[PDB]
Amino acid sequence: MNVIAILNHMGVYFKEEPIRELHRALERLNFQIVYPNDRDDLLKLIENNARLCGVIFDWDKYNLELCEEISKMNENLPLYAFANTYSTLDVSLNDLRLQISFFEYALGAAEDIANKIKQTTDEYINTILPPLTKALFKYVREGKYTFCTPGHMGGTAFQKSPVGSLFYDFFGPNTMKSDISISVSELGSLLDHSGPHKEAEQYIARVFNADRSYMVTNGTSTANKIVGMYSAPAGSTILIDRNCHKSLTHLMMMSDVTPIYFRPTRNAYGILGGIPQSEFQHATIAKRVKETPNATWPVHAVITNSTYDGLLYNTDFIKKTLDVKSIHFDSAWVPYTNFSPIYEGKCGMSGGRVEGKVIYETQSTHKLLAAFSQASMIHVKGDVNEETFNEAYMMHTTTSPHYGIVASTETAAAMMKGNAGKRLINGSIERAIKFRKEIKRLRTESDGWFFDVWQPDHIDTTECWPLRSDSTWHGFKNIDNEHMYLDPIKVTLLTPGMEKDGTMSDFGIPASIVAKYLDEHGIVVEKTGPYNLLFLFSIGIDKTKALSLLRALTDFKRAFDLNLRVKNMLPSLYREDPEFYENMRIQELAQNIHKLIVHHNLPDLMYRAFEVLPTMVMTPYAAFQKELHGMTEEVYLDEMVGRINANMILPYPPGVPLVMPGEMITEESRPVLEFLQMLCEIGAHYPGFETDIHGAYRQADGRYTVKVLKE
Amino acid sequence: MNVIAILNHMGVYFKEEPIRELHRALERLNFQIVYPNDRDDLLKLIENNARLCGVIFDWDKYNLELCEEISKMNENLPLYAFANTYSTLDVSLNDLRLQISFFEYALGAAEDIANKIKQTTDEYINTILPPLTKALFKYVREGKYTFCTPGHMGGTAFQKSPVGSLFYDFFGPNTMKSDISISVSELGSLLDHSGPHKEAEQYIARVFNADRSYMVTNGTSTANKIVGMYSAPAGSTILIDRNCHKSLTHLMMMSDVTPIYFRPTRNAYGILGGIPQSEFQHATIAKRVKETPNATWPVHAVITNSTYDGLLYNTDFIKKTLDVKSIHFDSAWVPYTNFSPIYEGKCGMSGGRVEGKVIYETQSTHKLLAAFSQASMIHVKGDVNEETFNEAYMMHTTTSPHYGIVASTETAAAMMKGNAGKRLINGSIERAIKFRKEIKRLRTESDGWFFDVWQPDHIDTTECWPLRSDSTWHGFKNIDNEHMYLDPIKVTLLTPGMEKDGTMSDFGIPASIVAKYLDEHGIVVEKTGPYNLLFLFSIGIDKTKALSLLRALTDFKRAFDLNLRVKNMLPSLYREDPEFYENMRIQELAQNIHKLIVHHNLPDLMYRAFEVLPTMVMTPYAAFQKELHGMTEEVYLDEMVGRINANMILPYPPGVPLVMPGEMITEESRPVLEFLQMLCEIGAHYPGFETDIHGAYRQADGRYTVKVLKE
Amino acid sequence: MNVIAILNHMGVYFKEEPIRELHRALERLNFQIVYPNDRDDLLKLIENNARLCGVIFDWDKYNLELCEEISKMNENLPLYAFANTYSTLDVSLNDLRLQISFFEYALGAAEDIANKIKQTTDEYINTILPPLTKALFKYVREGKYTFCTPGHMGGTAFQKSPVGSLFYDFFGPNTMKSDISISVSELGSLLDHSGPHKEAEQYIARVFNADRSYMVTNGTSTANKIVGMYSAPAGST
Repeated sequence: MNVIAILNHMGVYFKEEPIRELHRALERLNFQIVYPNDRDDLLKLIENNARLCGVIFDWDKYNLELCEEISKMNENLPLYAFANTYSTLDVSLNDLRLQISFFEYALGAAEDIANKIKQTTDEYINTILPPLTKALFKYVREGKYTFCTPGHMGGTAFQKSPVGSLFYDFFGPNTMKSDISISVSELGSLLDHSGPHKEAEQYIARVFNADRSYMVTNGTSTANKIVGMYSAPAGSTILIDRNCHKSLTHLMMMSDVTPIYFRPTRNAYGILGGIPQSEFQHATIAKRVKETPNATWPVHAVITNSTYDGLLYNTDFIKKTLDVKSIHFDSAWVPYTNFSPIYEGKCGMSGGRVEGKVIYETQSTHKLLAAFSQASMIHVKGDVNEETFNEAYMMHTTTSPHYGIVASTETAAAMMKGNAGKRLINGSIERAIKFRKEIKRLRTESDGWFFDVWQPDHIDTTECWPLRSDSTWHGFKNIDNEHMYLDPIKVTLLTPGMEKDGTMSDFGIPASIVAKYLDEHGIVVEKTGPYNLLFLFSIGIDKTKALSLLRALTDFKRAFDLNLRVKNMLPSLYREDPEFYENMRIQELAQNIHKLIVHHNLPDLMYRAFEVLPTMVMTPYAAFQKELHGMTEEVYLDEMVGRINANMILPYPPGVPLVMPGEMITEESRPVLEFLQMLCEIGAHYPGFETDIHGAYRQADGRYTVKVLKE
Repeated sequence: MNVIAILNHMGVYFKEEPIRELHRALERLNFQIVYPNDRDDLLKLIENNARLCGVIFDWDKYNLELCEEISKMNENLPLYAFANTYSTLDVSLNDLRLQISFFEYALGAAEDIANKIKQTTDEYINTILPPLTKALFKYVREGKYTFCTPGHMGGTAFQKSPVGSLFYDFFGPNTMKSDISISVSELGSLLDHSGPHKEAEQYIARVFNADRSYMVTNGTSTANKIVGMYSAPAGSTILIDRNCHKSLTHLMMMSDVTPIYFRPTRNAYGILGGIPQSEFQHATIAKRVKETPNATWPVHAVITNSTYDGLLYNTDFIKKTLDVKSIHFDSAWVPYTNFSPIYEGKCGMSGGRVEGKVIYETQSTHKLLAAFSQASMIHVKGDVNEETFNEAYMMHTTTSPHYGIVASTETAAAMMKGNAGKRLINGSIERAIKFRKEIKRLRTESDGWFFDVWQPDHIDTTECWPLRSDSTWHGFKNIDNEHMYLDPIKVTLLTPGMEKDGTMSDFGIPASIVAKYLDEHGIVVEKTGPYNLLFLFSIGIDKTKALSLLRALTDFKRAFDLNLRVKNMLPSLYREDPEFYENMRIQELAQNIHKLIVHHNLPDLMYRAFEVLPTMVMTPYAAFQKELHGMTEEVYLDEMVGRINANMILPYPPGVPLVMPGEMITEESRPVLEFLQMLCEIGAHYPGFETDIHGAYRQADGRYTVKVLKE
Repeated sequence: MNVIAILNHMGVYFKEEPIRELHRALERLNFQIVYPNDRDDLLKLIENNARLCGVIFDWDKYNLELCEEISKMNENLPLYAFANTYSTLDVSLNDLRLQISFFEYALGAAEDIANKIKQTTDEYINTILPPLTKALFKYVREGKYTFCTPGHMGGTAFQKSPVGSLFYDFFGPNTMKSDISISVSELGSLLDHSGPHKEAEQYIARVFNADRSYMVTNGTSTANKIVGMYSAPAGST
């Protein structure tokens, strides 16, 4: 961060020569001096370059033109105004947050002004840095502790080895030297919540609208288990979303609780909707407590907000309606919801404290914000026992946390702080809406088929678009109004092949082929279902990546319509089986896979498998205890009716869990078995399109086995 | 790694001019050329510099002088021999592992030889790099995936923010770009054990003498919980060392198991010995199963090897003796024991497979090897259910692991691979023994008091020195022979103040004062007990740090004997309380703290508190369930007799747990209470020397509270 | 104070090329490197040059020859010893008060060792400076107070006049910027005996074998009258 912008050409030597001397003096202090041509050039320099740390300008020529715009962009950016005899302060500048230094046009003053600009740049850096990251950077620059832990000791032990020296030269001195422990006492402790760490946590809470914040260094997987072992004692009952992550069923397998499942809705595409409002009502939960054995009233409720395809709930309704004293939102896919007013009422920390309830949010800061991997946050809005929650926190946090991960968590909090965070999140939202409108325009203007967006028919406003019952774009039957909202940055593209009423088309391109093409062109699709692709427009997706995605989609359309060979169009799919894809062309492959999907009637079977539940014979805890005792055996997948499942079965598509551990398939849930058998049959035909069921094992003869409990 | 050594001055132009041309051509390829004067200069260049990647020499002048020595140092180092007409290969070179290229003395051949040296250097780098780290480096240099997770996407989202740009500029491009996920499919998956990751695990096993190896990214805490949740089902019984890390008592709090405790021994210094051999016998364990309620035969045994002060067990005796089908060694402090023959029979992976038993080792690779923090290893020698162990592995591993931590774990395995690892560990051992002998020599040659080493009277051999009953240096009463061994690199220095029979001296310096002085001089002491300091001589401690430690100890001796003021000698202790330490001198402070220790009779109380156990009223699992139900209250520390403890109480000194959750102090274990009260009384006098009992809370009036379960 | 003395010629490249790289790095950090020929040359360099702030030498070749003599000359002088594998500390070094840092003979370590030498030179300067002079120098380098007596305000009013600019260019910037008052609160007050001033007086007492010491800025002429008016009331003899 050493770029100073100098904005003028005066025409008088007594102003211009001091600026040249200042330019030379700032270059001796290792500053890069840039020279914008006018006001708009400077505004684009600031908007495009985050390492600009100062603007030098003539005050009387530019104050009324510059100060309001610069305050709207960067309110901590140091301004170096060069003043005149009759310079004054306008009343328009009183409400502006501005960092202004005043200087004079004098010969020989360049070294003093350069030192003042260097000092002010250091002040700016220390202003925008959060406390723990500031302390860590200071220690790496300054501290000289020895005889510590880690045993590499700033990376010196790496340098005594050749391969260790390659490792050191790859990562650099600052990465090794930031690998420290609590031997460095001026950074405090993560487990003690002391020193800058304590400041860090308070800082994060003030950024994220939370009463309390905890930094987790093993991901939202670990954060969910911390919250769930605090909030669910043994023998209790939890209301849990069936659209749950692997970590929540790991929590149920680890802790002796009785699960009662929220039932999500879905459409013909396999996109999961939300939990119906009737499921949050007291009578439904009381009846479900009565019908399952060994259940008391639920003490803890876990809801995934948003859904994986980007559907936000009305969390105000859940807070006023759901009569559970502990409500936990798995908010790993929406860690940005504090930083836009379009998300108000739709996140878990929105609003204020709910009386008689504690609200938890767990967020993957590394997922859709800028943090190192395994960085996560627990946000608490409500009253917890601080010592019991600290004990639950320490039973899952290591005693030697990675300080880079902690520093990245808090640096993401500092990136989202205030107007800069609002600008970043709004830029993401506007890029996502621009991409959605570009897809619709290219759908109108192209000839033949094109991709669609899963969105309302009019997206002409910047908001979370509500899912209304009178519209049929979402495909959900009898949805509640003022219930679900579409997140603008979770763009779901739809490939041809299904009609709006859930009926298959004659022409169709399965989305796996489009995903394969995009992976040939270096584009990773987050989620692929049979006719849809998910694209997350986070703060890492700039305009060039959106343009690249749009260009690759048009390239897929032209290459499909030209009917290229699979060998030249999908070379890695060709390398999957060269003697299979030697003479096949892309339209033949698309027609064949689409008619396999239509023949086996995949969307109806996928609907009916997930609209019924297997019977919970025992809890996941008891099933995992039986598995720990070795009482498991593999049976063939056709033979799993009436058998208690030991592992969780999660098919692809739709990617959400289908059978819990301890659950059994009966005649009332035979569509579960039929959908599994259909996936195993439909994946056998074409190489590169194999069956993907986590929890089922392909055998040598092509049959599939599940693992059940011995009887 | 671009340093080529050129070793000669010939005296003939037809040899010397091609070498000058080669020097110029290698400098155009960004190689640093060094010029050793003779053979020993080159040997010291290789021993001191790990980035040397090639030696250019005349073959006939230097083969018999160089090849054996270079093969004993670096078996992969590329040798560039320039050959003559009658050059030949001696029979001495047949058994040597050498990487030799042969070249000719010709004009104008410099570019071709420089390209061959560049190619051979790249081959050397790819030879010594392990597979996953190689794949990660290749992806960072080459890959161009977009629309991925993490959301910073190689650090681009960092660069859009000013504070994020400061973060990016601190860590660098390679650290951000190594933060990837399973979207990058050519590195495989950690949870699937696929791709290079699988190769990684196999690689690690071959380095660490294990049948199976698992990389853990949340530390040995998480590794212990993985192993203990696999090996201890609910309602089972575990034999567990009372000298346990708090991750193991977190495991007992999280799992419904019944603990039976191994009882360690200790001496007057508070150093813990090992578990006696009689404790591993079948009759003792059968009687202990009978005397505690709800216990079957133990299914799992956890033993901390080595102890925290560095005492290794005879693990062969434990493997042949302890009749438990699952034995787990908490080996976080000895991850280097495969790489020296002095550790054979003393680590958990030593020897071969034990029939009917599975041996686990959990190692903190970041602690005493060169890895990033939270890197840990599970080593399995025996038969496990791979699917059940994989399930228990995924219940504690995040779905988005940090790839830098995984790469550092395997890079530490590659650093320890073969003769390079043997040389690093032997260098550590020899530096530690050199330091021990230096302390003894300076003790002999100084006038007045000096520091001692806790070691045998003769350390004249490089081995793990056995603790024998006829010697009295260790202070353990009635120790078993061929049972315990002193680790040479865990140096325990002893300050004056206690006699060898456990009786206090008249003159005494408490080790807290010496630790404070060393922390003033930038030296961190790993463990401090009342008259002893622990220093770990790992691979990160080189000769300059050992010299600095020795010089700081002699400086403490002279500054103590000169009787300097606390204000000038311990400035941070002065800043703890300036009006208290204004006129106090260091000998007065040492005399006062030593006579407080002698008055309260701290070593005898600390012995008697830990030679008795509180009665286990309930398991730690049940105590934590009671705490999760809110059934806890704070009572004063004098009132905790007959009350069931909710938290673990861990005092300092000795730093090992004193009271478990669920345990109760009775009249038979009143010395536990007396030692706690003595610590709370003795810490009230001098600022900077306060009471440190984790699990007890200092109140406003100076009294201490514990948290017990309500009755 | 930026003169580092390097004392050797070893004849082995692995010890000598790191020293050349260190010499280049220290010259990048604005240090003047001098090269004494032997031990006596180094002793005369130390005795004749007060701006020498560090000695770089090989430990095994020179510890017994250098440490006692350098301790008898300058007890705070930073010594930069480069250790070998079998380097050790002699018992004759125990009573010596020495500032020794230990370094290794490695290629590419020059920038880090140069940064350590720069930090150690800063520590040495902070050690030998007294507290109020340290605070005054820190304020002149760092402080940015405004609207404060004296009216020239660090020499600001001087540069607005031609003869004032002659005065400023004669005495220099640090002479003006040190002309401050009690509006700078982190320097303390002379009349209140507060802050570094109090430390200063205590410091002077320790140096001058006095129970109490006072600083007079108007000479012994004024000091005599302070003492006499305290000690002689009216009508006394």
